[PDB]
Amino acid sequence: SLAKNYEIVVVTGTNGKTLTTALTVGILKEVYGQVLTNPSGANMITGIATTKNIAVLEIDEASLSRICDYIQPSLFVITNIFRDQGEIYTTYNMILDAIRKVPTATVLLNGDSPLFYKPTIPNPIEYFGFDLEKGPAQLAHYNTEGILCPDCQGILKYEHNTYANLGAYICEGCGCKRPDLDYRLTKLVELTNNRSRFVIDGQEYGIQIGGLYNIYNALAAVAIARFLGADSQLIKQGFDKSRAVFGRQETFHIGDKECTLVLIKNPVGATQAIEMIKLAPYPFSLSVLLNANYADGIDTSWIWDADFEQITDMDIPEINAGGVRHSEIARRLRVTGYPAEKITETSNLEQVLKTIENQDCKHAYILATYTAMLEFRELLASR
Amino acid sequence: MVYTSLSSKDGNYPYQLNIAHLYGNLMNTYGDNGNILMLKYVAEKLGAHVTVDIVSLHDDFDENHYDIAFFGGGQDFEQSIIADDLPAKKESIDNYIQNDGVVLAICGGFQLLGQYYVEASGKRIEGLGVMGHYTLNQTNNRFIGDIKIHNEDFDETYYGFENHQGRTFLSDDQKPLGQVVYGNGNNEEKVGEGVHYKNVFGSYFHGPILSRNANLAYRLVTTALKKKYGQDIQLPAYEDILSQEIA
Ligand SMILES: NC(=O)CC[C@H](N)C(=O)O
Repeated sequence: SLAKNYEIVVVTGTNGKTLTTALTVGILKEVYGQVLTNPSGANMITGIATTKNIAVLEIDEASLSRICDYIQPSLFVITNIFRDQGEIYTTYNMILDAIRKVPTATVLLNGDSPLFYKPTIPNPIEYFGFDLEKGPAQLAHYNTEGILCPDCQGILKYEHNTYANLGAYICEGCGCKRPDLDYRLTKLVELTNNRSRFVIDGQEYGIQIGGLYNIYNALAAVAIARFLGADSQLIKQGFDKSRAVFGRQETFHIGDKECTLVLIKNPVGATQAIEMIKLAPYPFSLSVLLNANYADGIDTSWIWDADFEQITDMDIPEINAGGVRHSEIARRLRVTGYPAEKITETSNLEQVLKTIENQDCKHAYILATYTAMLEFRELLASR
Repeated sequence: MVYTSLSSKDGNYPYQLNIAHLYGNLMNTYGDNGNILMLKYVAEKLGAHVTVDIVSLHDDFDENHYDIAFFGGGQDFEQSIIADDLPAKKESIDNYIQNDGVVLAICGGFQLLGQYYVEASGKRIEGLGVMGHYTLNQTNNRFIGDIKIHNEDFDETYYGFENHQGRTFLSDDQKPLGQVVYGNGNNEEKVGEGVHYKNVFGSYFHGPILSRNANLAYRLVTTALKKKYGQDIQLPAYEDILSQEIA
């Protein structure tokens, strides 16, 4: 009850599947023309999507095992596995159990994660990573999760660290370290608050969004095309056509001001946004809108693990502390050591819009949780 | 190797606090390492230059060097790795505790100061045993919810959110951090929550506990300062320095 007339690539992981998959398609269309994929998300009811040439499927961690009874993929790709609100190692071993069923497949993993290190599967493993200049080993920031060597059980250090627990890891007891990378991002060329340009296996690609976590999505896409023997020149040709999937920056002219609106979900995501806006070449007003609900995370405690302490080193004159949980976020912002006098706790979103409207500074960043952003996206005045 | 995770900028600070962030590397979950950031902040407002050291795996705890010791909650796996390391730190931490050293322990931290704790599966895991309490098994069920307690010795009320499988049972020589007003707290009996030994402050409160309860932040840091610099010292008033953080 299926068509196996297809070399088939499956793409799983906790974060960034749709992008990686959508990007991988656009690239491969410039090589094979017709590339078969599935829209949005998909579990076992992907036969509808399926009804010489190549297919790339976004699969859910859970559903994978089932399917791998039916289809017989050539490439498994795991972008990365992080936890949300002992749950990482079970969903890794869930995907790893599916992959046992298809011993002919190659597995393409994010080499930079320690979680992927000598997987207990017979399949041949291939790794992509940021192969950047190694400095002397340094620990990661103490709130970084998953830093135990997968052999020694001791604490890992980083010859260089991209973000989270990713980079050139090394245990100074076991000796365990990041394995040799098969698809290498060799140089981080540019990286601002708005763009990043980078070199992978000879070619420069760039994305018009910024924030460093997204580069790992591009890398995975490029690494897949390379596994399928695509010319680095054609990879770029189609990369560019399909780079829309990262999306533009969502900036708003508020009369005389230019305010940019940025989503925060979790500590790692928030920190990532903070390290992004740190790179802006101008002064700005920082507004942080914290709501608490299903979509935004029911417990606001997560902001205490986000590295807001970096704002003190930025060029920020005004801060606004808005959203339903305005009171908790203002306290968080204070505890950075940012001038308490300049943090303006703000009951109402209308008042935040106005204090920005009437600020003297010219640019304004607004970091907000999902719903806080939807509410604020009601600028039913002018957008 | 111990390392300095945080420190105050240089400035005119009468006092000097040294904070041991026990296993800050591994016990870092559910926002509870925000408690380190609250001590630092409060201590600076009472004229202390803070120096937070991560004393973690394979390291030694210098019982004579530190003034506050914080011990957060972590993931199950990480916590059982820590459990194996602990006997090296038992004599040190016991001396620290018994010489009236200030401690704030939370969730897994709190559990691990005691005799043992039993994982949800039923695995017994030995703790330091520098304290008398134990924590028992609860298969397929959690004490999740809002919670409010009252410590009759300080006439102080602490609020938080709790979410734990284990059921802690204090010993005869321990008082709880407070009596429950609503919520579960330590165990099925819904009487007591946390612990209060002698400058040890245990709890299962998320929040983190010191953000939500500035009054406990103030107590911990002043209790530490007065122990080091003598009870007679005069510190800025609770309402004067932490006015913005008071409901
Ligand atoms: N994380 C917590 O709040 C408590 C952790 C503790 N190990 C338990 O019994 O669940």
